[PDB]
Amino acid sequence: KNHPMLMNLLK
Amino acid sequence: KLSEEQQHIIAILLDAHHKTYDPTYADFRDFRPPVRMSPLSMLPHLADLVSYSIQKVIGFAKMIPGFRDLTSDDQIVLLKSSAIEVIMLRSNQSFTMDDMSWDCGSQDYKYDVTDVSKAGHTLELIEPLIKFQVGLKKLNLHEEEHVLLMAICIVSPDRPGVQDAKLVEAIQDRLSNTLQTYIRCRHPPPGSHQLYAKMIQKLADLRSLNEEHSKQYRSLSFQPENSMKLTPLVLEVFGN
Ligand SMILES: C=C1[C@H](O)CC(=C/C=C2\CCC[C@]3(C)[C@@H]([C@H](C)CC#C[C@H](O)C[C@]45C[C@H]6C[C@H](C[C@H](C6)C4)C5)CC[C@@H]23)C[C@H]1O
Repeated sequence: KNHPMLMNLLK
Repeated sequence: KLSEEQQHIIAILLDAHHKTYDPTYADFRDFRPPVRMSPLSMLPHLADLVSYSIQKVIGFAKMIPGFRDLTSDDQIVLLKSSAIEVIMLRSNQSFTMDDMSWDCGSQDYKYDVTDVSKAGHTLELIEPLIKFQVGLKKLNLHEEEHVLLMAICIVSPDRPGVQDAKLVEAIQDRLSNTLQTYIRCRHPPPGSHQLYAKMIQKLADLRSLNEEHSKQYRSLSFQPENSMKLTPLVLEVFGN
């Protein structure tokens, strides 16, 4: 499903 | 008796929590306003509070020593599964047994059972959460113990979907040993009595809370009218 927002918050 | 590395872990976690948890709750003014009188009048506000909290939990997690060194997929699995549990844990800081509510600085940002009921929850589902908060508050945790507990919750090697369980376990073990040593070295009796065991039991209690509250999330969000009131991050992290 991909988690673009979560991924960005982890950067 | 805390090793140099253990003191470092604690120092890092305290700094991480302080930068992701504002005890003044100033940002709450940016949320859609709470409405106390679609009968789910508090859904917009609590959805925003939870979405905001998810962002902060992720911010805390990324600072846990070693977490960012796990694969991105495992980081995602760990956060999706622990998010609601960590929000419950961190919320204990605002929770008060005075009147069984989460007091965030003002009447407008003071949430009780009725408020949660106005976000879709049945009173039956709310009760166990209140009981959990009371039990946790009574442990009178040092902030050091509080941040270690949240970190341990996040890096749990048994979450379904985790690929490198051994790596996740390696981090959790370092955190667990740090917590056990901290309690024995810095927590005076009688508050220290079986404290590690009691704390880990709270993590077990959270699995049950996660299961029941996640079922509620799925039921609530299944209705388009309700999902429309949520946020993009809530839908992504909790499901959509
Ligand atoms: C900055 C902080 C302050 O201490 C204030 C906080 C308080 C926490 C509270 C008080 C209000 C009710 C809270 C959200 C509890 C909620 C209702 C338990 C749950 C659940 C479902 O799976 C998710 C979900 C269902 C619906 C729609 C979305 C927002 C809200 C209502 C929660 C997602 C858990 C922690 C509680 C959160 C903390 O992060």
